Amino acid sequence: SLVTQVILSADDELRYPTAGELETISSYLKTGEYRIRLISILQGKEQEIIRLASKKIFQLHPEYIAPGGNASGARQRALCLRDYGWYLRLITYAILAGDKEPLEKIGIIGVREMYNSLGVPIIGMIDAIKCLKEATVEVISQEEEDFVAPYYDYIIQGMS
Amino acid sequence: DVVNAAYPKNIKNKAPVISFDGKKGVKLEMVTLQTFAGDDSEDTLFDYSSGKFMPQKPADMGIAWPSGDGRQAEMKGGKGSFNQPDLRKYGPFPDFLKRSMDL
Amino acid sequence: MQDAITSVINAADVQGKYLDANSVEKLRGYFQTGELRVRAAATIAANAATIIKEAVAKSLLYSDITRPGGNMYTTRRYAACIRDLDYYLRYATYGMLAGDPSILDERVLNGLKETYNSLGVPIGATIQAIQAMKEVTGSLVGSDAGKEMGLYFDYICSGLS
Amino acid sequence: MQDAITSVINAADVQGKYLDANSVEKLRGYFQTGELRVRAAATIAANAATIIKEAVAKSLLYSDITRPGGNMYTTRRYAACIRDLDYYLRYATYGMLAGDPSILDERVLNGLKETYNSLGVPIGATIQAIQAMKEVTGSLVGSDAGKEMGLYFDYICSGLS
Amino acid sequence: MQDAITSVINAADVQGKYLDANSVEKLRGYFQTGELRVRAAATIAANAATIIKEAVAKSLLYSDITRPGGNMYTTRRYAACIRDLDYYLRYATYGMLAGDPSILDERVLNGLKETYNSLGVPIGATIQAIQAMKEVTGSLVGSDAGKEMGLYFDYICSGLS
Amino acid sequence: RTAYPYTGSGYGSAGVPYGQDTYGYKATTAKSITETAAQAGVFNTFVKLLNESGVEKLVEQAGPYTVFAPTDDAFAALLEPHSFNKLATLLRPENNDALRKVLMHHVIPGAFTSASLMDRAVTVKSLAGEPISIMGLNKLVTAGTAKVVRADVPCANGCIIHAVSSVIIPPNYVPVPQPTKPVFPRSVIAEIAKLPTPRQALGLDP
Amino acid sequence: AYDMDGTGAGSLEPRGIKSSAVEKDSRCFKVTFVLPSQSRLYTFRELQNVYTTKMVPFSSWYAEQQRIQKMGGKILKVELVAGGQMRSVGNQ
Amino acid sequence: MLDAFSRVVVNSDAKAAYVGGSDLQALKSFIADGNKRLDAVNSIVSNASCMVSDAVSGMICENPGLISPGGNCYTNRRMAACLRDGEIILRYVSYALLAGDASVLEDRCLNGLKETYIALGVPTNSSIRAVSIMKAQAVAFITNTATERKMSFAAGDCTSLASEVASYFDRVGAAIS
Amino acid sequence: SIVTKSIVNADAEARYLSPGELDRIKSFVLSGQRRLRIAQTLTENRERIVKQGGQQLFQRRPDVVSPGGNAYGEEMTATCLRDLDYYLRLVTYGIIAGDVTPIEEIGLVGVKEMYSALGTPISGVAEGIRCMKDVACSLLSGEDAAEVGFYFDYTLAAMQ
Amino acid sequence: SIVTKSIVNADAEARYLSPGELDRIKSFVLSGQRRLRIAQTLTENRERIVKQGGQQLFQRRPDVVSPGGNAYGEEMTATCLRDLDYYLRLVTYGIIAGDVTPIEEIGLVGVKEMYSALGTPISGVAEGIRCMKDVACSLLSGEDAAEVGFYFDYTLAAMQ
Ligand SMILES: *C(=C)C1=C(C)[C@@H](Cc2[nH]c(/C=C3N=C(/C=C4\NC(=O)[C@H](C)[C@H]4CC)C(C)=C\3CCC(=O)O)c(CCC(=O)O)c2C)NC1=O
Ligand SMILES: *[C@H](C)[C@H]1/C(=C/C2=NC(=C\c3[nH]c(C[C@H]4NC(=O)C(C=C)=C4C)c(C)c3CCC(=O)O)/C(CCC(=O)O)=C2C)NC(=O)[C@@H]1C
Ligand SMILES: *[C@H](C)[C@H]1/C(=C/C2=NC(=C\c3[nH]c(C[C@H]4NC(=O)C(C=C)=C4C)c(C)c3CCC(=O)O)/C(CCC(=O)O)=C2C)NC(=O)[C@@H]1C
Ligand SMILES: *[C@H](C)[C@H]1/C(=C/C2=NC(=C\c3[nH]c(C[C@H]4NC(=O)C(C=C)=C4C)c(C)c3CCC(=O)O)/C(CCC(=O)O)=C2C)NC(=O)[C@@H]1C
Ligand SMILES: CCC1=C(C)/C(=C/C2=NC(=C\c3[nH]c(/C=C4\NC(=O)[C@H](C)[C@H]4CC)c(C)c3CCC(=O)O)/C(CCC(=O)O)=C2C)NC1=O
Ligand SMILES: CCC1=C(C)/C(=C/C2=NC(=C\c3[nH]c(/C=C4\NC(=O)[C@H](C)[C@H]4CC)c(C)c3CCC(=O)O)/C(CCC(=O)O)=C2C)NC1=O
Ligand SMILES: CCC1=C(C)/C(=C/C2=NC(=C\c3[nH]c(/C=C4\NC(=O)[C@H](C)[C@H]4CC)c(C)c3CCC(=O)O)/C(CCC(=O)O)=C2C)NC1=O
Ligand SMILES: CCC1=C(C)/C(=C/C2=NC(=C\c3[nH]c(/C=C4\NC(=O)[C@H](C)[C@H]4CC)c(C)c3CCC(=O)O)/C(CCC(=O)O)=C2C)NC1=O
Ligand SMILES: CCC1=C(C)/C(=C/C2=NC(=C\c3[nH]c(/C=C4\NC(=O)[C@H](C)[C@H]4CC)c(C)c3CCC(=O)O)/C(CCC(=O)O)=C2C)NC1=O
Repeated sequence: SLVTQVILSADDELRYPTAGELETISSYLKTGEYRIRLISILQGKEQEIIRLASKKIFQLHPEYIAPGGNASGARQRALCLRDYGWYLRLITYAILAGDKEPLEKIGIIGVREMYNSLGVPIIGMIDAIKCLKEATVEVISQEEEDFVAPYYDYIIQGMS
Repeated sequence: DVVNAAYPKNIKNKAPVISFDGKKGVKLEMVTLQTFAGDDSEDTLFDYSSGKFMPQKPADMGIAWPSGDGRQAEMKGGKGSFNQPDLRKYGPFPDFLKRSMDL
Repeated sequence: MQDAITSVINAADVQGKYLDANSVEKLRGYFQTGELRVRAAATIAANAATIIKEAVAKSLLYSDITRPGGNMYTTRRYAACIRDLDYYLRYATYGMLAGDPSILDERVLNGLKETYNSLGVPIGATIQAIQAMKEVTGSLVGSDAGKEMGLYFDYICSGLS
Repeated sequence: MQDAITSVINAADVQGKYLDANSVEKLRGYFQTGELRVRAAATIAANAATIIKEAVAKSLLYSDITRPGGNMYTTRRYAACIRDLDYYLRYATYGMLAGDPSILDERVLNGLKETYNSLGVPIGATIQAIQAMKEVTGSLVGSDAGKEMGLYFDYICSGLS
Repeated sequence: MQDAITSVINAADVQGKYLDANSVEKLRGYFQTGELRVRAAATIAANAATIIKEAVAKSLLYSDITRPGGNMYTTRRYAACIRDLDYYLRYATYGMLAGDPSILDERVLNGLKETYNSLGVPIGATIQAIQAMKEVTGSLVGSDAGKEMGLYFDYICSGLS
Repeated sequence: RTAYPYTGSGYGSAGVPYGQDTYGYKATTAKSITETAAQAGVFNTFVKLLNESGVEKLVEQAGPYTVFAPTDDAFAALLEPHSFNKLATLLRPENNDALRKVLMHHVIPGAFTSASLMDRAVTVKSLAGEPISIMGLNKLVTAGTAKVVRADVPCANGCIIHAVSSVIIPPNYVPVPQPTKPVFPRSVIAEIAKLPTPRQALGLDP
Repeated sequence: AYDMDGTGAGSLEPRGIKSSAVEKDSRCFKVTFVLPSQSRLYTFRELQNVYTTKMVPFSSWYAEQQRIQKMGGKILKVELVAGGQMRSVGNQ
Repeated sequence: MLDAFSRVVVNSDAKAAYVGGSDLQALKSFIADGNKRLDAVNSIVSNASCMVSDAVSGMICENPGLISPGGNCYTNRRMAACLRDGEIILRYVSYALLAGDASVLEDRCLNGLKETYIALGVPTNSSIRAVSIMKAQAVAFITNTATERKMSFAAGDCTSLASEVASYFDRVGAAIS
Repeated sequence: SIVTKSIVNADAEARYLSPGELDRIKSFVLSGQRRLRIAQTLTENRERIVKQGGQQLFQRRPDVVSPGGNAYGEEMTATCLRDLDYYLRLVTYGIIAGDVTPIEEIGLVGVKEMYSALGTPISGVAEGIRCMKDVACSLLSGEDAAEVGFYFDYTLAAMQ
Repeated sequence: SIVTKSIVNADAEARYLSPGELDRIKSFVLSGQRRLRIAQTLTENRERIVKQGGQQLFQRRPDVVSPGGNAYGEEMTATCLRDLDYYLRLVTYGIIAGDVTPIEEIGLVGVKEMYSALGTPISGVAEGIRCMKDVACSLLSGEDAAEVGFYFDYTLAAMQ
């Protein structure tokens, strides 16, 4: 989370948190419930969104769905929606703890070697998350989707 | 249960203790004659403690560190929508490491 | 090294669940006390040297550990104390902000009681110093904030015991 | 760190005697299989990533170690596995060339099972990964070469147990 | 790491009292032998290689630890001995000057017998070597100086046992 | 092929790894003094008396000690008609004062294993402050009036633990008197009459 | 010289590890610990054993023990193998 | 012996004066009658050299088959072991009299004594005679009604300590029956 | 400032700035209007904040101004107030920078070496800044006094 | 002492002691008769060396004893002289050890942390030791006053 980054970043200098950092905790905690209210909106639309993600990741990339591709077959596609479910679940964690570590300690750190040992094309997974961010805009209004927009494209930046 | 309304507050008076003091009268007495008691109960009516008091430690979480990660053992609420099952299951593990899930 | 939000996420995350309404009660509960913890950590940063000076004068510079032969006699040994007490008042401040004592046993408690036994540092006088340091910390930050900062002091005293 | 020739020279030297007929008898036995080991180590170098991808997908790719909570959950933890399995397939290749498993316990086995218990890594799933990795290695190098490369895999599995 | 003066000051300081007549009484006893210890440490520095050459040839030169299979066979293993015996003759010289064997267990004895058991070094042959080395050291420095230097040799032999 | 083989690798090696198990510097596995005794299940009064008396902090320390912890049969053997005179007074709850020295007489600075006492008689003072003579002759060791039962127990900080058959009382230890009555002289004229006058000291009077 | 010259907060050399070690200290511990790197997955360096047991001096045990937990290490056991306790003079 | 009353630790560097986290409430409460208990154990262990020799010779002169050859107390190793075991039993009641509870007696002295005495052929019907003499001996000494020896105690009462120590001796005597 | 060390933090880590870092640069610049008002209050109150600052300092520490004190006489007392004008100026920098980074490398790094080398009691100058803090927070509302006082007590912490 | 650090010097260098080291252990032990006489003079002059030591200390630093000073009242002034009795004792150790090694690890290592943490002016206690030095060197001849004073000024140097 954000307080953890301040306690850590202040701990390697052997000092208490300064004036600016205590702002960064205080301002983060005052915007508390709005992340809490937002994640309940997204949890009610996880079956909403991943159905829309499978819309365009496969019409864009029929290579993976076709016989021979990695996602060919039922059970391969079955977990395919599961990876969207874990990613969307991770983003609800990142939207709450207002930073990137739950998207980075999980999911991002070492993701390429995971997929490369699986056969999933790592470029295709970048479009999958970009597809997932494209899908979240429809079930979300303009007020709060740019609140969740910077959490998506960090994942794309992490995967390249 | 307190079922002794047969025994009031005159239970253990022990009326027949009798001391003759020679050939004269029997000198009857009702001395109560308590036991070698001790009344074995814990957490009595007061505290009886000056502070000298920091005794509290958490329970051992195995190999990780205490309370750091009892995360496998938690009440929790929701699962997700797709969630493919496990199909090999390899034992329930126990503790996760000097480690956490947020690496 | 987890805060209250990290621990809530994790228990959401080790089992793989989403963030359900009952789990958020502590969080909607942690954000409510977010204003109290910063002001508590504010004054403790200001009066760090004053709090440690008050604790040692109130607990142990009054018993023959301070005199020759006691565990705190030489100036190197005395200077190690206020260096040592600074960590307890500092790391307890971190636990008060993070709302989770995971940082204490991660960075303070492990190998601590096993280290004092090596040096021969009296664990009895150490806890009473922290108890006295907990008593002065409730003076500054108030009652409930002292209840919060005090909740991590005895966590150190419990594990260090 | 001794090969078959180093171990033969050591035992013949440790008694202070020359290389008699029995010492050279084993050395001739090692030189006969010298042609087999290089081709075995040849194809294993080529299909290093393919062998590890086959083992994890065949042993622990789908069972619960991978699902949240188990372990390989996080991408750092998953990436540590194929890094970790690479050493077993690599050091086993060294034992197959040297003809002596001394390099394994020298550089792999010592402090290994004591390390996985610290991290909490499941030794049960680890050995089955190496067993599955041993099964695919017999596919590439053939039967007898698989018998040679397989002879050092279970040596790792035995000591790691 | 305390000499006779450091040990006298420590015991007189650990009770918080001054250096009374008994503390200075031992200190005067140490200063009387100050002239003897330097000349003892003088000749031992000169004949360091000669003393070790005399001890090994008199105790364990031709025994079957020297032959193949024995604990001292290879040239690396033989060279480790005279390197190893040099410390015993050297650190014993330090104890003879400091007048206190605290430096031995601080820097030699701790983890020593636990180390030889790891390597498989024979403690039995080690102590005579030191006993034979103690015997030649009494030759050079004289009788009473040999009594002083000899008093720390068997201290090593006792703890190393 | 020689029996006492060795450790190491490469050429000049006997086929045994370094340190017999590939570890040069082995992490220890012993516990400290007081919970090596707690696991033994025989030093129960000893570890409890240490915890109550505050001596247990002293033998927590990392200094190489040679504890002579008596098994509780030794403590159960404190019901001598003789030894009960000089030791029963410590059962009173105010006399923790002497209980620390009497327990501190069982701690010896240094690591004296029984093998290090091959027909050797060496004395030493405790951490209580008074000398004690450890004597090892004919495969039977002694520590004052100990008659050691179990040889040695390896402990954490290179410390040793020997099981003794009795409790060693310090040499110049006098038993604390029982709690008494502060008595005061009833009269004052029975005491002026008890003092010899100067005229008495010179023999001028009877 | 020693690490306690007068340095504390607000002093010219940066606020850092301050050990209570005397002049040329001769006390050293025997420690045991595991310390996972937690940085190999974006650096891709070779791997080294993380379970070590070694003798650290008293002059720099505190810095090392303060750092072993910095990177998530766990300390399994430490002892004071060489040196005395409560010793005023003689740690040098 | 010395765990039977808890003491207080007043000096520093202890870990129990400060981070004791307790005071032992079950054993402070036993110095509330502690001098009367300590006189009672002193009444036993100043006569424990004579109580065991009188009681073992008491069951010899009532059942004379034990010192007959073929009996279980004829040889010198068995006669020395029979005088040792009554002395050990009289010590362990004197622990349990001192500590005020029988929990020391039942595991260190009575746990596995009936299986031992049938594994050695010890007559269990005669050994319960040997503790009933010591049951009758100890209530004479604690109440100061011994015929040949008195001791100068304070002025008071020591019943409900005599019946406390008589409740330990049959607790021995049924654990071997 | 918060802008420069949120950069050099993400600079060292070989990465860009997270939402946690960019939603606070954003949150800080919208805070910039309110910061200049706060610093504008202390800017032309230095006559009272300093002179009343040295007011309570001498009443609480008469030793430093008494004969033998470091700030004794007409000369040193003028410099005695000069340093308070310095530290009051640096607090105006920290309020506008949103951090004690200006106060860090000016007047705080190695401050004990200077004042120890000048013979000045460093505890005495710490008492002076505390007296200025009560005058400063008495000039502002509660929402502002939690900031202007907030930078003084950091200077109090580093100055001892 | 000179014996213990001449050893640990040659200890670290993997060598024995040179003539330069062994002709000084030799030269020091013949000096040992004269050292005990010097320490014997300061041993039973602590009544005058301390009490006259605090004599000039208060006349030169009346602030520390005045109301508000650290050593104010009957209580602190007793402890005010207690520390001088400490440092006078350590100088007797340094004279007999022939070095400030006893004074180094007792009363010098980390001394600024203690006195700063006690609120005591460390410069004030340095003034106290200097006042003791003039009393001590006034009790001995010129050949001795070059030693007894020699250990005080080392304590003066490390105490600031
Ligand atoms: C042989 C057939 C035979 C005996 C031998 C003798 C043994 C015996 N004694 C008792 C009763 C007591 N024994 C006591 C012991 C002692 N009295 C002393 O004064 C000394 C110190 C000590 C002996 C060395 C005591 C105090 C009693 C109680 C009676 C009294 O007040 O003296 C019994 C048991 C009798 C019973 O249970 O009623 C036996 C068997 N008696 C023999 O008949
Ligand atoms: C039966 C249980 C006994 C028994 C009883 C007899 N007692 C006889 C006479 C007697 N008894 C007492 C004691 C008793 N009488 C009292 O007045 C008092 C109290 C003051 C007591 C305790 C006395 C004093 C006497 C008189 C003796 C005398 O004459 O000197 C007795 C004789 C017949 C009778 O008098 O009733 C009997 C049978 N005697 C036994 O043999 C059994 C065991
Ligand atoms: C009981 C079987 C006796 C008896 C006992 C009483 N003793 C009383 C007081 C008392 N007892 C002792 C000795 C005891 N206390 C100790 O600390 C030690 C060991 C060192 C021993 C052996 C002392 C010192 C005292 C106090 C002396 C005094 O104040 O007079 C006592 C009265 C106090 C109470 O009841 O708590 C009693 C009744 N007296 C008897 O008559 C029976 C035979
Ligand atoms: C004498 C009153 C008895 C009797 C005694 C014998 N006991 C023999 C051996 C024995 N006794 C015990 C129990 C004792 N030892 C303990 O450690 C404790 C409690 C802590 C108790 C009560 C044991 C364990 C043993 C066996 C080991 C040993 O020799 O100590 C014994 C020797 C048997 C033989 O050699 O044939 C005898 C004679 N036996 C009797 O007939 C009277 C009634
Ligand atoms: C929390 C972070 C996290 C992730 C993401 C994760 C992924 C993951 N994906 C896998 C497989 C797979 N994943 C895919 C994925 C895809 N095919 C497509 O066309 C798509 C673009 C994509 C899905 C959206 C396929 C086809 C396989 C099966 C490959 C095989 O085994 O043949 C496997 C092997 C076992 C399994 O399916 O559970 C893992 C562990 N583990 C983790 O811990
Ligand atoms: C050359 C000899 C050698 C080996 C073998 C070795 C292992 C080793 N494995 C490690 C971790 C690990 N190892 C695994 C492995 C697994 N998880 C599973 O479920 C499977 C059963 C298994 C894969 C087969 C994981 C997940 C970690 C990360 C643990 C963590 O982050 O807590 C670590 C911690 C540091 C790091 O990876 O950077 C070491 C040192 N080191 C060596 O020097
Ligand atoms: C951040 C978690 C953490 C802690 C707590 C810690 C403690 C720690 N305390 C130490 C010493 C010490 N600690 C004390 C403390 C005390 N003496 C007393 O009488 C009091 C009871 C107590 C003060 C409250 C003393 C006197 C020493 C010096 C011991 C010596 O020189 O032998 C040392 C030895 C090295 C050094 O100080 O440089 C360490 C490593 N290290 C850590 O990483
Ligand atoms: C921006 C950060 C900063 C500071 C703080 C600073 C301080 C500073 N203070 C000085 C002097 C001084 N400072 C004092 C101060 C005091 N006397 C007391 O009694 C009080 C406790 C205290 C003031 C509250 C005195 C008396 C002098 C003159 C000392 C002398 O003449 O020897 C001097 C030397 C003369 C000068 O150039 O002004 C400097 C450089 N410089 C800086 O750049
Ligand atoms: C052997 C090396 C050594 C030293 C030096 C030492 C000092 C020392 N000085 C103390 C107090 C003190 N020291 C002073 C000293 C002074 N007040 C003044 O005005 C003067 C400038 C100065 C004396 C010349 C005062 C006033 C106290 C009590 C402070 C208080 O009560 O808050 C205390 C706390 C109380 C005690 O236990 O005595 C210690 C430990 N300990 C050591 O082991």
